[PDB]
Amino acid sequence: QNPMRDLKIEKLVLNISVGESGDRLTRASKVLEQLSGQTPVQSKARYTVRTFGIRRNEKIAVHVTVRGPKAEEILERGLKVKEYQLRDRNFSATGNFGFGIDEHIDLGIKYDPSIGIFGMDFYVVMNRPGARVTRRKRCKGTVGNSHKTTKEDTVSWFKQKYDADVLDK
Amino acid sequence: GKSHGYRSRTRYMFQRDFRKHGAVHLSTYLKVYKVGDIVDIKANGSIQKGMPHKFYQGKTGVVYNVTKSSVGVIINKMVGNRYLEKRLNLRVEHIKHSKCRQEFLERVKANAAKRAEAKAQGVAVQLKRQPAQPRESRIVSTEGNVPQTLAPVPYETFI
Amino acid sequence: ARRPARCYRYQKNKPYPKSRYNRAVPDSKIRIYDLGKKKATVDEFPLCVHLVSNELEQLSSEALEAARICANKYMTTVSGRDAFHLRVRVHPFHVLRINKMLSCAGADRLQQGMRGAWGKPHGLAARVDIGQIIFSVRTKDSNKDVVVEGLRRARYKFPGQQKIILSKKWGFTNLDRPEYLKKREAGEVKDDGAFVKFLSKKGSLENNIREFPEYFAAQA
Amino acid sequence: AFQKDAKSSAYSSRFQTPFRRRREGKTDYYQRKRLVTQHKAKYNTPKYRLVVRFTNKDIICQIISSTITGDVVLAAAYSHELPRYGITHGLTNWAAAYATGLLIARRTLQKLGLDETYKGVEEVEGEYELTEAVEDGPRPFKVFLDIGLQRTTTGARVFGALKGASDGGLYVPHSENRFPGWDFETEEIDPELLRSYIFGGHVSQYMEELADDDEERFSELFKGYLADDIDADSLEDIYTSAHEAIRADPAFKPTEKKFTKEQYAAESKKYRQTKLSKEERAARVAAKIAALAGQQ
RNA sequence: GGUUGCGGCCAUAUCUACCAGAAAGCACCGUUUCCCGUCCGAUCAACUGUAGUUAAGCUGGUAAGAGCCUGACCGAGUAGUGUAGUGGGUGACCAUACGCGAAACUCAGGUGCUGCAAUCU
RNA sequence: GAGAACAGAAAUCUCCAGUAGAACAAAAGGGUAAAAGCCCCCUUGAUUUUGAUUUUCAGUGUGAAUACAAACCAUGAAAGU
RNA sequence: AAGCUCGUAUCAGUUUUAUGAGGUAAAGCGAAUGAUUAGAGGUUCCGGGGUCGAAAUGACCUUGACCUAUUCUCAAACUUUAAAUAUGUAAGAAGUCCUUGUUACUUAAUUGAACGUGGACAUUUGAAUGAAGAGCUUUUAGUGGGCCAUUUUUGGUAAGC
RNA sequence: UUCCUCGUGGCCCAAUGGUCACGGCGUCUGGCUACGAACCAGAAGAUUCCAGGUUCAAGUCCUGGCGGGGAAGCCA
Repeated sequence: QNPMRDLKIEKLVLNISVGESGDRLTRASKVLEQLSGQTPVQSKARYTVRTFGIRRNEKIAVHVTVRGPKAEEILERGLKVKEYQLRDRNFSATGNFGFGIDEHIDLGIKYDPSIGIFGMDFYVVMNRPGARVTRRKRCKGTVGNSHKTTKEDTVSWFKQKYDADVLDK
Repeated sequence: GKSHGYRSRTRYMFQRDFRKHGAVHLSTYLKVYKVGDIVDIKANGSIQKGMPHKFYQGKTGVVYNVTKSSVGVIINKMVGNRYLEKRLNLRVEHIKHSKCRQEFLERVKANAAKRAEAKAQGVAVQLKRQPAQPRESRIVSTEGNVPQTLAPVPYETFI
Repeated sequence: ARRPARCYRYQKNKPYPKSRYNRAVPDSKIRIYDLGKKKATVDEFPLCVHLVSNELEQLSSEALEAARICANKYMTTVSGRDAFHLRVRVHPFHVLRINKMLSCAGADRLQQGMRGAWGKPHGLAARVDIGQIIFSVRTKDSNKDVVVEGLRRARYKFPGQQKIILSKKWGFTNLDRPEYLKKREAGEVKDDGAFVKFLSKKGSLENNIREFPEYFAAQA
Repeated sequence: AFQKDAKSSAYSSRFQTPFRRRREGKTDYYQRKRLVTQHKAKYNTPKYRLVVRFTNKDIICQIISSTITGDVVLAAAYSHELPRYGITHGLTNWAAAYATGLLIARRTLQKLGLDETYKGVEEVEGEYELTEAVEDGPRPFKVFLDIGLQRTTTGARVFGALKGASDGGLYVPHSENRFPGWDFETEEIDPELLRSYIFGGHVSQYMEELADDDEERFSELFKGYLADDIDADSLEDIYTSAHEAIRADPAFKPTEKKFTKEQYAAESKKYRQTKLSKEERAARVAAKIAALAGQQ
C-alpha cells in the first residue's frame, strides 16, 4: 500500500552557529559554499545575551538548504562519519532527524588553511508526496494523519536504506 | 480633570458583536442609497474613517447627498427647546436601510391593489388599520377537557 | 483600632474588591474554609444542616473566623474531628475603607476634614443575601443534634438573624436523597475525591463505558 | 495522530470562522471589496471584472459582475474550446492565454453589439497600446482584471490573457511593466520578444533546442506534436489562423451532453451516500452497548 | 445529483478520530531553454498531459463526539423591573395591587442552504 | 511541545499545534490575521485653492476630525488607496 | 407686551403597529480576563529532598509546580447572554403607479441619477386619542445664592452632611 | 499626617541607563624587622533595602512598601 505514500527527503539543512561574526563567519560561508554548491545565507541574532557575547542583528550564524540528489549525497558522505550509527532519539515526533558533526574535513574536504576547521549541524526533514497542500498559496490545506511522517516510519526508512541502525536506546 | 472627547464613553458601543470581527461582508458595499431614502446609523469600529459621533448611534435619518464612498444624512437633534437639522457625511459601512419604510411601501402597494379590486368587484374599500379589538363571544366545550381543579401549595424549603 | 461592625453591617457601597486598581489591602483573617473529614466519600455523610441568612448585610472575615472556630471546637469536643465536614460557603472579597481622622487634638493638624475623604482599606467583608447558605456541615444522620448546637453557638457571632435548616440531597451535592440512592444503586455514580461524578447520556460511549463499566452491564 | 493538541470547548466556543471562501483559500476579500465596491453616485452601474484563473490543464476567463445574491456571469471562455479554432496542444500556455483573452473579448463584444467597431489589433506586433475611444460613437467596454491569489510577475499568462483582451477590443486598463520583454534596467518593452511569446517563440525554441541537445526528452514531452505531424515552425501559422478564426466566429457553440441531466443524476446518486435517521442511530447505539460491555 | 470558476448568507458550514469516492473535473504529480524569483525550481515563474496516482487535498458518511444553531408550559411568570398605598417592619428589607419580563439549568431536534456560467456515466 | 556538535534555563536551524492569548511611539479603551502587525520595493497626498459638515457649542471661536469639488502627484498590473 | 400671516393647516411632555439602537439591573464564571476553597487521577529523563546504589535516559518514597475532569464563592473600572423603564424613525397628496422630455453628471449603451410634462388613483386619503386655535416675527423685564420629598446614586462611621 | 531627601563590600563615599560596580579604611597573604606597628608588594570580599514594570541593556528610569534624617504644622 505504497503507490505514492513513499517517503523522500524534503530537504537537508546545514547549519553552522559561529558564536559571532567576522572572518570566522566568512570562512564558514566558504565551507558551506564549496560543500553544497549554493550560496549560503547568514542569519542574525534575535536578542542580546552577553554571556555569549552577542547583540542584536550581529549576523551570528550561517546555514544553507539542499534538496534532492545533492542532499542525499551530502547526507551519506556525512553519515559515513557517524558510521551509519544514530540514536533512537535524534528523531523527532514529526518524522525528521539530525546529527551534529565536528571537523568537516571528515567529508572529503581538503584543509584550505585560509578557512580552518568548523563543525556542523545536519537536520534532515522528510515528507510524503503531496506536501504542496500546506506550502502553496491557493487552497492551502493540511495533511491527513494517514499521510503524516512519523518517528517509526522514518526509522524504518532509515533502516531499510543505508543498512544502518538505531543504537543507544 | 474631565474628559469629553469624540469617542468618549464608546467602549461597548463600538465594540464588535462577539464572533463577528473583521472583514465586513460585501452586501454592505453593494447596497444602493438614493436621495430621500431612510437609513439607520450603526457604527462599525473596524472602519475608523467616516464614523458618526456616538449621539447618532441608533438614530435614523434621510439621505441628502451621495458620494464615492459615503452618503449624507439629515438628522434632527434636540438642543434645548428646539430641534436642529444636522448634516452628517457617513461611509456606508455605518449605514443600513430601514425595514420600517420597506414595510410601509409594501402596505401602500397592498392598499392600492385592494382599492382596485374593490373598484372592480364592489366599493366599500375599508382599508385602514384598526387596533387590536376586544374579542367576541366564544363558546368553549368540555369534551374530555374537564376542568382540572387546583389549589395553592404550602411552604417547603427544598434547599 | 478596628471600629465596630455596625459601621459596616449594611450594603451601602458597591462591591470594592482587591484588584489592579485597589491594591495594598490587608489579608483576611479566615483562610481555612473547609475542615473536618474533608477527605470523606459522599456515602459517609448523608445529612446536612445549613446556616442560612435572613438579612441582606455584610459579614466580617473576623466573624467568619470566630464562628468557624466555635463550631469546629464544639464538634471536635463532642463527636470528634472525623464526624463532620464543615464548609464555609461564603468568601470575604469586599474591601472596607476608613478615612481615619485624627483623635489626639485635631484642631490645626487637621486632615482638612471631609477634603480627600476617600478611605484607605480597613478590612474585608462577605456580601450576603437573603437565602444565601452559610456554614454547611454534612454529618451522619446521628450527629444532627450536635451540629445544630454548633451552628446555634456560631449564630451569636454574626449580626442579623441566621436560621438553621435541615436540608436534603446529601448536602454538599444537589440531587435529593432518594434520587441519589436511585443513581447509586443503578451505578450512575463514580466517587471522585470527596465528591461524585455522574453518568450522563451525551458523551462518547467509549469513555462513558471506560469510566462507568457498571451502568448497563448485565452482571450489574 | 497527536492528542496533546486537544482543541478545548472554550476554544471551539469562541472561535470565529473566516468566510467560507477564505477557509477554502480561494478568495481575498480585501481585493474583492477594493475591486467590486462601486462609486455610490452611479447607483447601479455594475463594475465588470475579467476573472482569469489557471487550473492545471485549463484556463478560465470569464466576465463577471456582482450582486447581493451572487456574482453574475456575462460571458465565459475556456481553453478546452480552442480545438474548434485549431489549437489541440499546449492550451495552458501564454499563447492560449492570449487566444482565450481574444475569445472572451470578441464574444462579449459580439453579444453586446460593439463588434463592428473596436476591432482591436489585427496586425499584432507586440506593441503596447490600449483601445482608444471612438469619437462620434460609443465608448469601449471597460473591465478590470481579477487575478485572485496569483502573484504578479513579469512574464505571466494572466497578463497574456489581459493583452489578448485588450487587443480584442476591451478597454482593460494596464501598464506594460509585467509583460515579457520588459527591460528592467532601462524601462522599455521589447515588442519582437512579446510577439514571439504570443506565437510560441519560447515553446518552439525549446523544441528546436531539444532537437539537437536531447531527443529522449523531446520524445517523452512533445509527444502530441510528433503524433499530429507538427514541427516547430508550424506553430506561428497555427496560432495566427486560430486568432483569425476567433475573430471570424466566437459565438460559443456548446456541447451535446450525451446522456443528459437526469441520467447523470441517477448515475451519481447510485454511488453517493445517504445519511441516516434517528431510529437507525438509536439502533446503532443499542447494538454498541450490547456488544462492548455486554461481552456476548 | 457530482465537479469546476466566480460568489451571497458567514460554523445547521468549525474542530477531533475513522470509512468510502464510478465518470468527468479539480488535485498531487513530471521538466527547467526562455519570462521570472529564490540560500534552494520547495514556494513563485514558465513548458509539457507527456512519465504515474486517488495516497493526500477536496467531496460525502459515521460518532448515545466537543462546539454551533433552532425550539419549548424545562427552569420561570422565577430573578429583576415601571407605577401605587397614612402598606408591614426598630431597621435591613419584605409582601400585596395594576403591568413588562430574563439569563443559566433541563429536554428535544438539526449539523450547511443557495445564485450565475460551464462540464460529467 | 518535539528534535540538531561545541550550545547549557536562555544563541542559530527544522517541524507540529496555536482566533490573537502578540505587535501597532507613548495613558487607557476600542479596532486589526493572505491584516491596520513583521520584512522588502517605490515614494512625499505631512502638496495647492477656497468652501461645506461633525465634536466641544451660544449652535460663536479655537483645536481636532469627516466627506466632496477643481488641480497636481505618489503607488500599484489594475480596481482603487 | 406688541402684534403679523392664516383658519384645521399641520401639531402633541400620550398610546398602538412596524422597525431600530443601547450593554444598566439580573445572570454567568464545570464560558474568555482576573480573584478564589478543597480534594481525585496522570505527568517528568525535563525541579528539589530521602532509602537501595562505585555509576547507570539506575529501583522505591517525600513535597513542588504542570495537565485532565470536578467542586465552593466573587467582580464599579470582567463577560457569552441580557431585561423593565427611558430613546430614534415611520404610519403616505410634498403620496403611489404608467408614459415620455432636459443635462456639460453617469453609463459599454437614449442605461441611470436628479428635476419635470402628461395621465390614472379622493373622500376610511390610508392606526388611536386630543387639539380653549396653527404658524411667524420683533422688542424688553426680572433671574443667573436655591431648598425639600419619593425613587436611582457617589464620598463619608454617620449627619437636619 | 503632607512635603523633601537618602538607602551601595564589615565602615565612609562616588557613579554618563552602556562591562555581575571607582576610591579610601578594615581584613587576609607574603616580605622587610630579633618581634609588633609604620612601610613595600599582592589578593579575597557585591545578589546596589524589598516587590513589580520600561528598554537590547537598568545600580541609575517609572510606581508602591520598609527604615533614617530634615522642613511644615498658622489666624484665632
